Amino acid sequence: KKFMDKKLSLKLNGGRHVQGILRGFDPFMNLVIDECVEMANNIGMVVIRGNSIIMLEA
Amino acid sequence: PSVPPRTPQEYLRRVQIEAAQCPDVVVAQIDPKQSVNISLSGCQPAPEGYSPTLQWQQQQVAQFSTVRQNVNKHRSHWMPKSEDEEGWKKFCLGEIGFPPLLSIVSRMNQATVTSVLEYLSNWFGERDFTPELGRWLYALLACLEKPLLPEAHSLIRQLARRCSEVRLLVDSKDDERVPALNLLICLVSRYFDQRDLADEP
Amino acid sequence: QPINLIFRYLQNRSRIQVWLYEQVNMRIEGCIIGFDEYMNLVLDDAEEIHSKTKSRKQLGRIMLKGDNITLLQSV
Amino acid sequence: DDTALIKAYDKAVASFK
Amino acid sequence: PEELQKREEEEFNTGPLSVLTQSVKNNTQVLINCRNNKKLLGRVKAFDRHCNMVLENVKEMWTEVKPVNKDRYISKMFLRGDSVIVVLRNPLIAG
Amino acid sequence: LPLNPKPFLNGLTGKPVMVKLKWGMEYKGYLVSVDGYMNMQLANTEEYIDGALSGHLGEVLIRCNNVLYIRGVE
Amino acid sequence: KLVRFLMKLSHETVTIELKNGTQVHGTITGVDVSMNTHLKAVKMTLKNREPVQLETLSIRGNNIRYFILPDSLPLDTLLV
Repeated sequence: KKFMDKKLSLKLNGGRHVQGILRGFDPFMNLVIDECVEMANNIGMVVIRGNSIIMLEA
Repeated sequence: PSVPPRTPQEYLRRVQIEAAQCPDVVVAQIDPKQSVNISLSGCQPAPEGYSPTLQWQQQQVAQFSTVRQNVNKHRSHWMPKSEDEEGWKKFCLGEIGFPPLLSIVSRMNQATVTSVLEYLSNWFGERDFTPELGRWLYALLACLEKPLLPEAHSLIRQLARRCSEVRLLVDSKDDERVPALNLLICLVSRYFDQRDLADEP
Repeated sequence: QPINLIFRYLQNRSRIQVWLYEQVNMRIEGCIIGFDEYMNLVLDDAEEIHSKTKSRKQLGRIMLKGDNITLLQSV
Repeated sequence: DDTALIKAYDKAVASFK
Repeated sequence: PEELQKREEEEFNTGPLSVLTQSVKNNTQVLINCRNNKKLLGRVKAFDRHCNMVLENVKEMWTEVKPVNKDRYISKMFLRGDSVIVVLRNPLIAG
Repeated sequence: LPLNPKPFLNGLTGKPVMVKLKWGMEYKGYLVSVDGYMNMQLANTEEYIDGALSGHLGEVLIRCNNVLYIRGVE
Repeated sequence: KLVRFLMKLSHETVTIELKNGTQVHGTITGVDVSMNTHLKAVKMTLKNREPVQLETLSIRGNNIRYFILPDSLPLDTLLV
């Protein structure tokens, strides 16, 4: 409920990282992240799946 | 109805309804080639007469179990290097070489037990079967704990294959080898569960 | 909500990029023309986008399975 | 019996009849 | 009802699971590629919607370090469908 | 005219398809059959590893889960 | 359905391949409806390790590759 509109960095499966600000989510743990940067790049708004998100910190 | 939809859950109800009107399964009839998958061979059956009777097979399997119990007594009371194909060959068979004394086989860990079997199989492909060889194989088989790795299962099948081929060279049952070969085949085939290799007479 | 974002991509018929679960060396790109509750996507004028190699393979119209999807963006 | 195995083997061969 | 299930079995006599019900019906062998990176050649005694399977007379076949064919035999087996990738009807094998 | 996944799939039966798997192999053949769970049956099947024609497998059931995408071919 | 069959296998000893390839030999104490398996009298064969005895072990259904069943097992009976 209160990660919303609060910036955060995500760790995804296959060893990927993602920095943007939480905009929306559902019961199935899917996310909407705004102004997102791929840490290998600005890639706009994006839908992240429930799974595929090992870690999730501010 | 005939509009389109404006919220997702609507759309999804819409799609769902559509998907229940579809046939569930669909078979398409067609109107008119294959690679081959090599596969390793079974055992070579026994010439007529040379096949051991079921009660003999069952006698040894039972007997072999008991032997493997004993092997764990010594194994409580505790050599070429593990990777030394050449020195392991020499060590056991020699020219003579060392017999399999519990002293020694009871000091060998499983990854080695396995290796060595491999070495004696590679020796056996290219040399003749002695009784010395016989004891070793039988020992290393008594030192193999289970459940076996797949790799170890493949080894001992190879070995049992190699026994059944050699058994065709023989020309009288009086041959020293025959009993030894039939044994090893029986132990792999019945004790170690590879019953596709077994000599069902 | 996320479904709204997927839905939106369907209304606009947006060109999107998909992040594959099992596969990191590759992404799929296409315009979305249908989906369902398993998030299976019918995907038009689609492209396999390699990594490093800067190459793109034309697939045409494909159906992408929903379980494979880590992430969706626009392009 | 440190040579229980070598003995067991021979008994087993031998027992072929 | 519960007899509607029967729709299940009709759905098996046809549709891609027919492949397996062939083996069960005719005592034919199939070849299954598995995730373990090995192949299983056996007869299907039973199976469900998930391709969980009971098999009989299975040869596990693989190669490994030029590369040497290896195998191993398995009298009876319960295979989790999860482990399955593809299944060949009427495979072709040779010594 | 939105095309949805099941109808799209049903629409491919009879015809040449390239099924590509979550693990990188792909399979060209004539999509004979299909079910509720999107299992598929192919005929005259051809396996491609790395994109190199590997085998000629004939008839083949593919388990649903393993599939990444399917598409039509000419 | 087939998992009904597994559940009839208490006191049967089996070998299990794990997805990591570990072979696990033991006696079934119970199988649940999602294939989670409790064993006792367990011997675990590892790629580059010696073996492991264990009084008991329980295993997740989705870590199993398959079960090797005892040859004596009467299938046609249990398939009902």
